[PDB]
Amino acid sequence: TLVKQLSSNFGAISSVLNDILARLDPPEAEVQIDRLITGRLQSLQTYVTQQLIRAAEIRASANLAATKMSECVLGQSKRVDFCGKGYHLMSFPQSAPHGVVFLHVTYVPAQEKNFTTAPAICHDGKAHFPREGVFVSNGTHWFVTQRNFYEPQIITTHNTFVSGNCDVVIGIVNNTVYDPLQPELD
Amino acid sequence: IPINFTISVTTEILPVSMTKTSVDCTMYICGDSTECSNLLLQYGSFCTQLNRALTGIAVEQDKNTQEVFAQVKQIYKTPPIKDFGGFNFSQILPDPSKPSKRSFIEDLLFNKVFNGLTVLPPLLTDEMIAQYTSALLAGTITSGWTFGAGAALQIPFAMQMAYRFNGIGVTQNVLYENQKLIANQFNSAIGKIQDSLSALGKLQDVVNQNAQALNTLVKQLSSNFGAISSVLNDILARLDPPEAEVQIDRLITGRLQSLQTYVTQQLIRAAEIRASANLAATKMSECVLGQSKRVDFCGKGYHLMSFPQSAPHGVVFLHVTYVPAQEKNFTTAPAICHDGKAHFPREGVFVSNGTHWFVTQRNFYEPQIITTHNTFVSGNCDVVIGIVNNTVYDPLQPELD
Amino acid sequence: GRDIDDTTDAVRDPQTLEILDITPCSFGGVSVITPGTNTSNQVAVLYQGVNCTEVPNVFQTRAGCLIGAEHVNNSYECDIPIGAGICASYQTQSIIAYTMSLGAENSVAYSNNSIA
Ligand SMILES: *[C@@H]1O[C@H](CO)[C@@H](O[C@@H]2O[C@H](CO)[C@@H](O)[C@H](O)[C@H]2NC(C)=O)[C@H](O)[C@H]1NC(C)=O
Ligand SMILES: *[C@@H]1O[C@H](CO)[C@@H](O[C@@H]2O[C@H](CO)[C@@H](O)[C@H](O)[C@H]2NC(C)=O)[C@H](O)[C@H]1NC(C)=O
Ligand SMILES: *[C@@H]1O[C@H](CO)[C@@H](O[C@@H]2O[C@H](CO)[C@@H](O)[C@H](O)[C@H]2NC(C)=O)[C@H](O)[C@H]1NC(C)=O
Ligand SMILES: *[C@@H]1O[C@H](CO)[C@@H](O[C@@H]2O[C@H](CO)[C@@H](O)[C@H](O)[C@H]2NC(C)=O)[C@H](O)[C@H]1NC(C)=O
Ligand SMILES: *[C@@H]1O[C@H](CO)[C@@H](O[C@@H]2O[C@H](CO)[C@@H](O)[C@H](O)[C@H]2NC(C)=O)[C@H](O)[C@H]1NC(C)=O
Ligand SMILES: *[C@@H]1O[C@H](CO)[C@@H](O)[C@H](O)[C@H]1NC(C)=O
Ligand SMILES: *[C@@H]1O[C@H](CO)[C@@H](O)[C@H](O)[C@H]1NC(C)=O
Ligand SMILES: *[C@@H]1O[C@H](CO)[C@@H](O)[C@H](O)[C@H]1NC(C)=O
Ligand SMILES: *[C@@H]1O[C@H](CO)[C@@H](O)[C@H](O)[C@H]1NC(C)=O
Ligand SMILES: *[C@@H]1O[C@H](CO)[C@@H](O)[C@H](O)[C@H]1NC(C)=O
Ligand SMILES: *[C@@H]1O[C@H](CO)[C@@H](O)[C@H](O)[C@H]1NC(C)=O
Ligand SMILES: *[C@@H]1O[C@H](CO)[C@@H](O)[C@H](O)[C@H]1NC(C)=O
Ligand SMILES: *[C@@H]1O[C@H](CO)[C@@H](O)[C@H](O)[C@H]1NC(C)=O
Ligand SMILES: *[C@@H]1O[C@H](CO)[C@@H](O)[C@H](O)[C@H]1NC(C)=O
Repeated sequence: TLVKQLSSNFGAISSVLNDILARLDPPEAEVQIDRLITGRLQSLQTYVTQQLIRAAEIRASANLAATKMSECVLGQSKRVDFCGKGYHLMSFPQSAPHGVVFLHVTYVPAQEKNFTTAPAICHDGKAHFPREGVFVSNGTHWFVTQRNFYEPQIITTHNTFVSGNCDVVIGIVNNTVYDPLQPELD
Repeated sequence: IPINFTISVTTEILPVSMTKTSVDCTMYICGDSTECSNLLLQYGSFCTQLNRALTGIAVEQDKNTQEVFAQVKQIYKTPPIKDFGGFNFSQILPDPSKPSKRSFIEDLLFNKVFNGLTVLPPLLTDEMIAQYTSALLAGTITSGWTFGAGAALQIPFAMQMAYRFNGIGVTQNVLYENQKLIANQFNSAIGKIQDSLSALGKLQDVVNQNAQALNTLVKQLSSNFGAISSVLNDILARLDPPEAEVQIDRLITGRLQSLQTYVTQQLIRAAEIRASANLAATKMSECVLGQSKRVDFCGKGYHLMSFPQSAPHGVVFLHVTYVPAQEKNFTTAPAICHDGKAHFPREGVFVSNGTHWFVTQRNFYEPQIITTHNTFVSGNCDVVIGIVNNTVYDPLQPELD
Repeated sequence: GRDIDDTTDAVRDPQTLEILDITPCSFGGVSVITPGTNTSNQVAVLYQGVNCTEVPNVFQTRAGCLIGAEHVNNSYECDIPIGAGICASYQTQSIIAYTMSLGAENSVAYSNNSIA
């Protein structure tokens, strides 16, 4: 568009200065040259302003890309949906013409299983809470497992910590803790 | 060490989009005269350039709205049974009574706000945005943060609250032994929010600015710009082309300058709104779909969760936070050495009430007794600057009998 | 009679002494909807923001009636946008105009003692 703005009269008799310098002497060629100058100055100013705005936008995008490169690649990120959908593992940077490309490696759970849970378990009047897992049951027994991958273990005194009595917790069930100390006393 | 705690709901307002307008270029500059159009035709592609810029801005507005709100693919719905462990989300959930599926707050928000100048309807109406917000609320309530990474995983709300406390260094039992208290506090806070709203300067400033700019553009049509009249119909008459051409040229130059100024201001404002929309999208993605640990990013205090609500050309967040209330001055000690072995706290801090010694978590006074499972040994109490003498229970010798 | 815009909107007839109101003729804009010249040649034209009594298949929309395309009762993902929650596509062959669908709908099986 900047190139094509050079073929407009802008109110003159011709769009080429070589046809104004000829066929005319300065005294009345000056006004037409002034008209051309004003038109081309306006075009230049418009182009420069648009370029400045676009450069600001590209600067913002480049800052975002630099932050992504610094955080997703050089370390593991914990900001949700910042380095891809799902839990973040790592990223690999690749170059591109006037740009950068990231290959985010993520982790997504696949298959679910409906379970019946319980906030806590009280053995002998002492409510046991899970240390780091969640209480699940398959229907007949009770297990403790991590949240993000079914790995059922057996309730012991090292997967739970005691606090109070099972009289104020809203949801509570009755079960027994293994307590692996009495079998070895013999 | 704090002894009590309070739950506080905080609101935040962010502009997202602005009105999409398109300016009929040749209708503004010349109206309907053929001579004026022929005389303007010899300047260049200014007209087309302005139209292209003003269409790009309009496209970008819908891109902004779609980026902010369209973050979920499946429209979740809450079950008719409302058993959330005592919490009451009736204020923010949609009600069938209202024709539109807007909540009690999403509607209170909506009640607080020839030339060639045309406006364009938004791509998404105010019903689809409300459906998106309802879906986000249902997903957050019924599945926690799991719906932001894959398929929704149902979980009781109380257990989700317990795990969200666990995420900020407060053990689970604090919730389970106080569930009614937090429920009542949250209900009172969410009531106070609607009481206070019944405020939106950020959402109103953009509307006022756009109206003022459009009005100034309209009013620039009554200036002579050095001619004999401000109406082209009085130039076409009373004059023949040979000397009407100069005055028409003056009018054309003035109106082109006005159009360029308006377009430049609109472009700058659109860039600012784009930045604000990107910030709002980041807040929606991080504070809502998961628990945040960036200090003072989703409200003051420790973050628990947020609930999104829509607003005219904007989005509103209700950050739920956790703030300690009452303090108690205590005397502490870096470590305790029992028999020449310095014991350090596993995850707590050593405190004393004057006569005995206890170990407690930092964010809620819960004094326990020092044992061999709350501490780990290292070296001897000869190099630690601050050390005291005490005994560890070591619950093994009483059971040996 | 004058308005905020400083343009005349009322005039008194110099003969019958009766006042008359003047309003502009609808102009709007013209947009063309195409699925690409590689696939087909049929196009649909959208006369923006005009009650199409004025314009010389018609489907009235809030953004202006769309001609050359049929209206369906179904709802699919938005292919190309029109405005006010309406999108058009080349699925069925002719050009169809429908209401955009947010996505698949599912209800989470939620209860106070169930986890997944
Ligand atoms: C729940 O899981 C437990 C543990 O695997 C199951 O108990 C076992 O069931 C198998 C199948 O008959 C037996 O061979 C084992 O001897 C059982 N072990 C114990 C310790 O009881 C139980 O059957 C499962 N319940 C359901 C409904 O699937
Ligand atoms: C867990 O076990 C305890 C003790 O066996 C139960 O407590 C008793 O429950 C019976 C049920 O009717 C009551 O009549 C008693 O008054 C309770 N207390 C005592 C001291 O016996 C408790 O109910 C069980 N939890 C259940 C079944 O969920
Ligand atoms: C922590 O603060 C809450 C809020 O004041 C206290 O709850 C109050 O308890 C008293 C005594 O039962 C009641 O009369 C008030 O009505 C309660 N207030 C509310 C808002 O429910 C709570 O007691 C405090 N915790 C401690 C350990 O003192
Ligand atoms: C510091 O806390 C300990 C533990 O609660 C207090 O010791 C108890 O004090 C009460 C009050 O007379 C007695 O009934 C208990 O028998 C004490 N228990 C033990 C294990 O000694 C102690 O009094 C507190 N000190 C201060 C200054 O408040
Ligand atoms: C903790 O107890 C030890 C042993 O009882 C103290 O170590 C002795 O402290 C006395 C105090 O005058 C010194 O005279 C001894 O030389 C120290 N060593 C031995 C082997 O007895 C220690 O000072 C106590 N820590 C205190 C009081 O802060
Ligand atoms: C678990 O069983 C319930 C009971 O019918 C059902 O509603 C739910 O969809 C099931 N969940 C899965 C993951 O199978
Ligand atoms: C769970 O909900 C059922 C309703 O089906 C109710 O009978 C039961 O008491 C509830 N239990 C808890 C712990 O909320
Ligand atoms: C929730 O709040 C509403 C509004 O005040 C009230 O009518 C209702 O009883 C409260 N509780 C439940 C369970 O809806
Ligand atoms: C604890 O006691 C000290 C000693 O006077 C006092 O300066 C301080 O303010 C007290 N702190 C609290 C929280 O009461
Ligand atoms: C703490 O400061 C007091 C000054 O009041 C000093 O006597 C004491 O030795 C200091 N102790 C430590 C462990 O810094
Ligand atoms: C003009 O003449 C017509 C009939 O000849 C008459 O009705 C009208 O009142 C007269 N005056 C004006 C101002 O039209
Ligand atoms: C046009 O459509 C055909 C058939 O779908 C496809 O094979 C081709 O790649 C497309 N593009 C061009 C340039 O032909
Ligand atoms: C268009 O004009 C007709 C004239 O009777 C009217 O009935 C109809 O409601 C109008 N439609 C719109 C969208 O303005
Ligand atoms: C679409 O729905 C309307 C009203 O529900 C009905 O009159 C019309 O026949 C339907 N068209 C088709 C193709 O189902």
